[PDB]
Amino acid sequence: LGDFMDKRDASIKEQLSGVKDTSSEVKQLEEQANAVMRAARAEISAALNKMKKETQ
Amino acid sequence: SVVLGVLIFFGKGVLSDLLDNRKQRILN
Repeated sequence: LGDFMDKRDASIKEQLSGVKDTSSEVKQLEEQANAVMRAARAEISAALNKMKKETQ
Repeated sequence: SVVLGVLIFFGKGVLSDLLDNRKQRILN
């Protein structure tokens, strides 16, 4: 029963581990979300501007 | 005697209450 309890404790550990691992995936994913958005915004401003620059 | 009656009552209260908090932690 203590080994059953040992399974239970490792289970709660792994459950909160799954919480935080989903969180790590989400942290990189939202880091990626902001990267594509802001990097896209920067390259787009830069691109239409350089278009404007050389064509001007 | 019934010292142990009232005592087993409140003491298993504290004991199983603490273990109730332990399994409650396993849940929460």
